[PDB]
Amino acid sequence: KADIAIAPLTITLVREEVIDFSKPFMSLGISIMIKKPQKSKPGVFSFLD
Amino acid sequence: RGVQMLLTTVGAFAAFSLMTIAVGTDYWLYSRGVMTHSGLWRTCCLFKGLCKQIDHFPEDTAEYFLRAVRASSIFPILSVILLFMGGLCIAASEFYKTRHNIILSAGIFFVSAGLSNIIGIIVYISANAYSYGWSFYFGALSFIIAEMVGVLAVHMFIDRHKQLRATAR
Repeated sequence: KADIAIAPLTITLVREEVIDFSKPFMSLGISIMIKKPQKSKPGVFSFLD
Repeated sequence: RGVQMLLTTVGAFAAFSLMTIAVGTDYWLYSRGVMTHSGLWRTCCLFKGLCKQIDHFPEDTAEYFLRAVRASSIFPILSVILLFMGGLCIAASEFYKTRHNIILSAGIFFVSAGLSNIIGIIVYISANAYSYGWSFYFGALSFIIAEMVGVLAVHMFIDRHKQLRATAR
């Protein structure tokens, strides 16, 4: 149905069995998403901080 | 003598009235999402004229405990109950003063009630986080008048103790 696919499609083993792939132009991995640390209320610990 | 006792009585009455006015409404004011007044129970915005209980304590454990103390303003209510009990004890010790030792306990309870009122005022000031309502100033002035009335009451008590020590000798 198509000729060539240019999209972030994950190169897997089960997709290699049906079609081919090029070399990975963009390498990546699994990361950790957390919020930016805003100023939290220190409270009672401030007396002996 | 009796004029100082009547001044102490009307000072306790004015302090209880200003404490009731501080409990009632207009304790704090802050611009919400126009301005809005608050009296530690509900908020009233500037539609216009409606009022709603905006005293929602939920949206370390010390922050949750401070929110629980700030929930429904338990400490100034206990301070007002202790001030009412001290005023009743002063009214009971004013007429038919048979025992010469209940006045010191009533004055100690009155000063401890003022200290608890100051602690609750510190809690309600810490619960705020731009101006402030009239009832905060009224509660502060009632704390000043209550401290002055406690000084006058313990001055009358030490004068009565000196009179008793002079009559016993």
